[PDB]
Amino acid sequence: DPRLIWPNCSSLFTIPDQANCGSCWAVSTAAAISDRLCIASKGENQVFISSADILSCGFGCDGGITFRAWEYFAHFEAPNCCRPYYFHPFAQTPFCRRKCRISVPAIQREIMTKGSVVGSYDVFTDFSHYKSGIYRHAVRIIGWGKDYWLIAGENGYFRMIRCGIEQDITAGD
Amino acid sequence: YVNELLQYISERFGGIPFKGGCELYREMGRIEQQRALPTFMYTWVNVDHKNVSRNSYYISQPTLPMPREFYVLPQFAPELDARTKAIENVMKAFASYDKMIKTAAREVTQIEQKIAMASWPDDELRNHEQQYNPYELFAPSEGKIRFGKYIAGLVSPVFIGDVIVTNPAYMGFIQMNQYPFVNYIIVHMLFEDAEHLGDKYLRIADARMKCVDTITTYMPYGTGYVYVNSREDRDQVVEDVKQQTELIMKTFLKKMLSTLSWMQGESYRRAEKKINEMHRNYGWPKKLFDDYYSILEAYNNKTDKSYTILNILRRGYENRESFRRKNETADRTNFLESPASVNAWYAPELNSLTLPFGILTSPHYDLQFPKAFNFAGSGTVGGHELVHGFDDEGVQFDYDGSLADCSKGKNGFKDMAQCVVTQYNAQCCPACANGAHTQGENIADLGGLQASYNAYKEYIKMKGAEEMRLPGLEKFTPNQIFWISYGYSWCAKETQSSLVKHSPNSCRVNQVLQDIPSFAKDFQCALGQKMYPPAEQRCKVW
Amino acid sequence: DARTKAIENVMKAFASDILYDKMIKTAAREVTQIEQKIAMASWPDDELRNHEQQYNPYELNIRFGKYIAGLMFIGDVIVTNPAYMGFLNTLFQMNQYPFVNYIIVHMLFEDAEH
Repeated sequence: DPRLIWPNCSSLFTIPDQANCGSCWAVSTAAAISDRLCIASKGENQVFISSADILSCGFGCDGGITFRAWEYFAHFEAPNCCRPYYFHPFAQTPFCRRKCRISVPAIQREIMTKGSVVGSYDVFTDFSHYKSGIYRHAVRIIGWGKDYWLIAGENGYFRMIRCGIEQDITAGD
Repeated sequence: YVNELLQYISERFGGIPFKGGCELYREMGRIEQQRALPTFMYTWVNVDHKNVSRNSYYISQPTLPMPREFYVLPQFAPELDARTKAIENVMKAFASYDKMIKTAAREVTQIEQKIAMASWPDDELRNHEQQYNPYELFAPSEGKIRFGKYIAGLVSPVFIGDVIVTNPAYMGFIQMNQYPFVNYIIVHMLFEDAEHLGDKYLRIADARMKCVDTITTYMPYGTGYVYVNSREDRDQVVEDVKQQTELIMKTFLKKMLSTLSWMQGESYRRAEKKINEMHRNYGWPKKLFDDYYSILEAYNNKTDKSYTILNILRRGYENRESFRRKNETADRTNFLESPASVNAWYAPELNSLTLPFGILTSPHYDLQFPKAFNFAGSGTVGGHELVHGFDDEGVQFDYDGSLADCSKGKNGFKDMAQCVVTQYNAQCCPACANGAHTQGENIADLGGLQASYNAYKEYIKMKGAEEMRLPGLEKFTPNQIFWISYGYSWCAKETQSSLVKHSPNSCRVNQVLQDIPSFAKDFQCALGQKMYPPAEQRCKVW
Repeated sequence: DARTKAIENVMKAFASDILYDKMIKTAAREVTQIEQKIAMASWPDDELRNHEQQYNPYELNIRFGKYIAGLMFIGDVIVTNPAYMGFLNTLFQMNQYPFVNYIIVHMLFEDAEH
């Protein structure tokens, strides 16, 4: 678990903020980018970044591309952050607005070195039927346990055994 | 009690010199709720016009900085240059390129025109019956290109609740044209927040006076409560003015069908009743005097001397207060404005007659003064306003607040008004003041005063003793001094620049004095004189 | 309302020919308040002097159909009332019924004596 590894930061412990949106992968990519950025000084600079802003800045709520989101680099209506989500937790797509408003073995190895990352999948209805435990037949991975991988439903978390769940990740910076 | 902070505010868009297509409103809504700075909409929010049990939005055209749509008839616009200079901040703000700045100044005008030529000049803005257009984001989305995304600028909302685009004239609308907006908008924001800027630009504009007044329209009830529950015995003046007004309103009712001409039987009975079911309010709200509960009304307003942030905050409140009012239920004891402005008001949207303690005072009034006065002052203004609820505006809203065209009689009414029209139209003050425009308030000039006289008559006759000429001067009459006092209220040396920049006073006195021949007589002076006309003696509209 | 009365009376005198004796008494109010909209957005006169203004050009605002065909790479059609020629755009399959309702009654009203 990365929460026990680094308790300083409080980014991992989060959920989504978009009742009717199709940018789940984008929101997960922004959350995973903040988790990988926390490894820099072990969470010393544990701050959030425009997630929803950068997402819009697929067709927003009609497909996704984690890889593209990572290459693009180079909370629910929170006043703390400069830019926040646009979905008052059957919706419209938002435009750009840069105006601060006030190999499973190699995968686990890279996940233990860098940190959490995005995890593309088919996203079937079976997953929704699941509640807790080693569930089986987009989201981001957290860590591993006993063998299965963690993801974030079951109070945010939703672990699965190790439909292209471990298939679709790369890196960049 | 410089620029950087609000600079970030400005840099919340991008500025003039040298982008994906922004929801100009979102910018607006922000700027409104954060500064109370109306552009692309003045939007006051309250009681529905014609289904009232509720509240609503009145999204509407702005009210232009340059007073009057004067974006049509003479080219007397140097705001061009009250603009360049008052926008020269930048190359003193953060820069070092004028040609831009100029052309863009001309432009922030040229749009302005392209607005005024699409609002409704007041003449058309009588018959609210056609203002009223209930729409909900469903229908605008069908009507236009953003409303929804706007309204977040203004606490679970009532987006669905009946909103009204009073003026469904929105002229429907690019690089060199889009950002002209953001210019204009920012032109404006800074244009009336230069104060917080460095002491330099404030130039382009008494200490306690200006200050307390800013308050006097911002945290209204505060200063009110201070005044009232500070300096006088509420019970006393309130209990007087109760019966005083009541006298007026009464005899005013007596000015009814029985009195009146252009009216008719049932039109009477109704409008009569409109009075009958109509409300008072004096000084304090019904609240304001377990003495905190006012400090509940104005509760939220954080206090921290621990001014830039201050003002901005306080405006944030004044309006935020205005709108937390939105989603609760509609009353009919609305206190429009801060009970220290010396004027009544009567919001025919709902129906109400509130008068401010701040008027329960000098020349408008006093406790132990001759009654000629306490009818010419508090008395007058009482009536002076009350009239409205029979103007060609009052007719619209019923007794209870709705649209049923209360009264045919109309034709009579308008025709008779045309007398008033010409009257003001042929007697110039300066060297004019065309009448057709100000008709309405002009009529009330008469109505109120007419009543307040007829009352004072009645009252004094009931005793028959007050006459008792005045010590400072025997010469005058227990009666004349009435007119003298009324026409003393408006004693106002309007300096002449201000005169050329309601109606102009000297007119109001002279004219509306003509038309009450009762005067012409009771002031001893021969008739055939340029205060009193012959047989068409008086545009007897009351 | 005189305009009203006359409108309904035109389409009435029309109703002589059959080649529903009340609904006219609605179509009337329709086209009337249509007048009212047109006017209440159109431009009154005096303000028709800023030739400076009424010149903004447009070539090839939204709701348009060729419609030039119905008159007979064109130059820039110039539109003398951004205000007006917008206001049509906010005023547009049901529409056809009361909107064509108007153009008839108008065209009719043209040559009554004939």
